[PDB]
Amino acid sequence: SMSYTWTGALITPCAAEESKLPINPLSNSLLRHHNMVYATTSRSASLRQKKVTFDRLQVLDDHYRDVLKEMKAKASTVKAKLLSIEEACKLTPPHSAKSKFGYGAKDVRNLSSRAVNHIRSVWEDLLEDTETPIDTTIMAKSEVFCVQRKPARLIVFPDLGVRVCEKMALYDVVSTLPQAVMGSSYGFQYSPKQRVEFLVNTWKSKKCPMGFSYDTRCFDSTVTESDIRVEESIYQCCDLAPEARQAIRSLTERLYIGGPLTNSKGQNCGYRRCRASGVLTTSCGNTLTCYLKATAACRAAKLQDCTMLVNGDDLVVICESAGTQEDAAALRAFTEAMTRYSAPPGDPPQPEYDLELITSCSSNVSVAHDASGKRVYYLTRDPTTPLARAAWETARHTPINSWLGNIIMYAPTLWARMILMTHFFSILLAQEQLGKALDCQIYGACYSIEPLDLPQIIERLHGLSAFTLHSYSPGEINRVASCLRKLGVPPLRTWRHRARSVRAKLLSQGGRAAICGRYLFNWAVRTKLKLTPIPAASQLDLSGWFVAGYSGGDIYHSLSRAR
Repeated sequence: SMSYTWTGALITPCAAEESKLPINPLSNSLLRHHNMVYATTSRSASLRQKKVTFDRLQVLDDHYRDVLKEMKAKASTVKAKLLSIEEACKLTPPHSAKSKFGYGAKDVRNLSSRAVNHIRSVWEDLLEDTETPIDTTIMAKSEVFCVQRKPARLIVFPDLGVRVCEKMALYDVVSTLPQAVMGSSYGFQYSPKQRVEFLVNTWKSKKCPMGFSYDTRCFDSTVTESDIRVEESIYQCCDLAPEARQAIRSLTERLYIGGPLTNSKGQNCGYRRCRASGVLTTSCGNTLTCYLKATAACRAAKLQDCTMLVNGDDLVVICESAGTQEDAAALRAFTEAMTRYSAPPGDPPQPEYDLELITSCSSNVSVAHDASGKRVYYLTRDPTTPLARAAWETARHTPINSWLGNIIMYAPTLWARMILMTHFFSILLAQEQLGKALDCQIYGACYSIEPLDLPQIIERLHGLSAFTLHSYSPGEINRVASCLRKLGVPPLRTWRHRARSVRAKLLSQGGRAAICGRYLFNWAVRTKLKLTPIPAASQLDLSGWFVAGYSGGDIYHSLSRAR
């Protein structure tokens, strides 16, 4: 069936859309080539629509059925809880899209009578009606990139009341089931230092390793109605409350497998028969689907001793080499199997024999040295998109601060330390906002984080070595320096000067600012301050941070205030 059908009504914006980086002194201090930075808008939606619309022709085989049964046997160990309306309301981000039924996210969080009554009505309707398709809105996503243009991605999501119901039925399932089923291959269970450790140990565990990333083209569009029912069959192996079982059954047929698309103006836009990006099961469902197809495809291809790492549609496989020619042929066979399963490739995969040459979640393992000169592995990435987005976030207030998520996840990197920490600490210190909580996203869930708490967060996620790395690889330094020239970002020497300046000011303030000056900017001086474990680090409650993925799932993981 066709992934989408369209009526001809346009994908419309709900307000004016900005596509150009503003010319602003603060952003210009970071990046001078403002014309290279753009944001996608609804104006390119038609180009995306063409790319994502195609027929799927899936063929399943014994390897696929075998792997599915293995996955279901592990899912059969799970007991999932139904969340109460209160619990589910507390997981709603404060800025989540309002309902068309007369209330918004703040009303949901406050347990307002109108919100709760409506949510209860939507729940009862899921229990009673197993068929009526649930409406969804389709919008063009606004994302920032550097030129060399990408057309906007399309997001599809149901009303706020439905989203709260999805949490009640499935939040515990999508939080617990993926690890139970996929074990160590489930990527979202790892903090950054744990992900590096898994990749390095997996690589070194092979006698003669070979690895590869597999890029599926337009993954969400490749997901079939069969795939979404197979995913449901895995969820149904959990012990579930009867109302949760019915809600899952109803949501599967009424929302997850497909449904009508309405634009921002209320016009009937088309019909979807593939994965919606903006529902609670997207991350878990995609991960399970990718894992199932790939695990089966590895068997078809006769790849030996595979170990996969999967996060949504992002897949990396590390196996035992059978020799160069044998590996090349096996990878072609793997791709052929994936294609039969409706997961055709974007870039054809290539075998790699160096761990550093593999890219997963757009990141690669690199090496630096700590204060003692000992090797430390850490994950880095090309900093182009992070810097372009940081520039946009400097000129405009945005709902998610990618820069803060990037400092958290990429803290050990040369570019996050020299450029992102320096730039934002400088501006926030001047504005007396070092302690103002900002929203950021980690594995798709939203968190409200005060930049002054960064040192202890970094220590937990990466280790104290994140504050001492030096002697970065020549390859990594070259990629950063090349990026800076391309984007017109000032050279590293300028960043060192700015860092010494903000470091002095932070130290002068005492308190949490001084801990930031000491730990975050020790790299900027020769006269190192002593770094010890931060007392606050051991008390940090990071429960919930690296448990599961929730991208598109409308999840907020910070604490709800008492009423």
